Amino acid sequence: AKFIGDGNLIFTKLGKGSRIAGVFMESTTTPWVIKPWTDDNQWLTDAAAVVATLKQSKTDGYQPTVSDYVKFPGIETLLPPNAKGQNITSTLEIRECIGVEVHRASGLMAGFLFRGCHFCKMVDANNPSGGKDGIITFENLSGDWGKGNYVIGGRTSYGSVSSAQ
Amino acid sequence: AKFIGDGNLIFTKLGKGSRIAGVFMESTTTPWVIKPWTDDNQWLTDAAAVVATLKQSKTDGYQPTVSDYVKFPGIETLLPPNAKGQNITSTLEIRECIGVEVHRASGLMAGFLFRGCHFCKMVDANNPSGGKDGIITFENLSGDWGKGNYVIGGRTSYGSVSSAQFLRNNGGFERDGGVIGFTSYRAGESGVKTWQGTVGSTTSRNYNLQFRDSVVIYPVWDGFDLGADTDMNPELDRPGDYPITQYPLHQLPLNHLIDNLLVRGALGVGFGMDGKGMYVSNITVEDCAGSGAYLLTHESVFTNIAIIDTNTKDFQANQIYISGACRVNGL
Amino acid sequence: ANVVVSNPRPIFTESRSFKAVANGKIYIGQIDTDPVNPANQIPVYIENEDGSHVQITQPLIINAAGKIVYNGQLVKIVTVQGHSMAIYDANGSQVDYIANVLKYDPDQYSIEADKKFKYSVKLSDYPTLQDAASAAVDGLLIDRDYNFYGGETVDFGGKVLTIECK
Repeated sequence: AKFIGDGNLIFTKLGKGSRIAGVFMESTTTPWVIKPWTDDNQWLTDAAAVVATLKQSKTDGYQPTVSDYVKFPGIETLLPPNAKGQNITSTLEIRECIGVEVHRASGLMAGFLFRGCHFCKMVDANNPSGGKDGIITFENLSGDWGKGNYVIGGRTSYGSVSSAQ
Repeated sequence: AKFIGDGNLIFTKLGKGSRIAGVFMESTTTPWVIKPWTDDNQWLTDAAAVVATLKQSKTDGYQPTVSDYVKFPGIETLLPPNAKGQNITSTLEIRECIGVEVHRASGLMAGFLFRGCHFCKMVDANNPSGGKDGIITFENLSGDWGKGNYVIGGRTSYGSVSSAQFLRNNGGFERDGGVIGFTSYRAGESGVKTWQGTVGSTTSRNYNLQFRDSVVIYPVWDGFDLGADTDMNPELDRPGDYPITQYPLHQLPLNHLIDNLLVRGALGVGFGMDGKGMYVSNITVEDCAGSGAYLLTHESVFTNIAIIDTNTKDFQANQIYISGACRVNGL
Repeated sequence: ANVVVSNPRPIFTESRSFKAVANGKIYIGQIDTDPVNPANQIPVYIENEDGSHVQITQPLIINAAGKIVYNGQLVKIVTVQGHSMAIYDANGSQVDYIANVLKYDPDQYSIEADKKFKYSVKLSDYPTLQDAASAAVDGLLIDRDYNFYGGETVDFGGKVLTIECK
């Protein structure tokens, strides 16, 4: 069954051999997403055309990024303030743990993160649609520096930021 | 434990995130198989020699194909009636489900057919032996165009048809679907195949699939058949596709993502594709009895191509052939 | 647990008087349909706590205590599906009609517990991995440390096992 919500859901201090499988991440609020491309799979370099395709969807687009403001001039001003800069992403975290492997990540407007984690990975996929937060992200920004932290297999689509980091 | 039988064992109404693991599929009857290779794992190109290896087994060969009759002339007449027209495959069909991923697919005379499915994968298949029905078969002829149908990890062996076959799969702008990290052995058509033109009532043409880090060892024909506009519909309308007036024959904007592909052991041509606007890179075809590539493409770019020791039995007239006008940077 | 029947011992009484139904018949059949018809009417089984099911005639006999009786003894009657119960008195008049009778009660619990649960043996319930290996019929769980030496063989008996090491 789906994990519904927004923002992180932390699981602290798990020992080695933890498994999570078949997880789906759905956002309870449908955000505004932009699509700066066509159905010919070619970019829209006109900023007004990106705003014209502005819609509330949980797929087929990704939430506005500060990087798109630089790339397409005047896109920021045209977009409403409630339709840009938002983070509505159903996100998960494992905090200060060993041996936690996440298998078969799915969702729509989804993300996964880790903090303080060693020996921790993302394996397989159902092809999740990424949101504002990174699809696979590692921190040790509380904790101390990683090791054994890798990514193998699967793939992802969308995202407003890097899908592995 | 196994699932024994022939025909389709139909699984319906399986929700998101469902797993099928450890599956084995075995047919009740033992079908006839032919081995068109030596004991050094080359080829037998003599029809009588392939007939001499005729036996009832589910391994060390695959069932007589219609393509084998064309490939080896006069083989069909020599073969007995019972070894021809076979449909003996133990098939587990997942019909119209989403999130059903078949893990650790094995079997003898096995097939897995995903009908009308979307976002269903074949994840780490462990040495299956194919049959008349393909091991990895995405049939999206029934239902809407397939998207999210992938082969991620694993390998396949044998088969009397394509081991990885895509029927009516459009990945859209996402470029979903494809074959990554795969090894295919002895497909009776082509190891990894996007089907040529319109086959069936609706189109079987494939668009926007990603093929990287894939290996096809010993295909009968092409190892990677990435065409979709070969020998079908020379007439004015091409169903489920752009007209021949809009784009000439052997030209379509398929826009497959083509990098790091390896073909070895091909009896016929090792690589073939058609299309226009295609960008192809890192293709190495070596140690093939037939030609390295027959490229039916026009206005396509082929970069870092190595055709070494192909057409060593001289079925064809060249190591590489390009019918159209293409731009080849490096050879 | 939290599951309990309305009558701790099944007893049937007249609609507007508290007196047991004497020489009544009970027709057990498919839910939300009259069990009078033989087509709707279903065969009823005596559930033995041993783990056996035996088939008896479809109507149940009501004694003078208002309780179910078959073979001159109090029996525990079960069906293979959700059933409807229709209480009839000695004049054949319909005292009560219950369209839905469904219960989860697994008692016996020899046949039932195989089908409704999964089995995994925990290493903590055995002193050695060898004992937990032979006691693993499906799952195996390693929740604690195990010592071993050069040349120590553990046998699973040819059983197919999904092993989970934590």
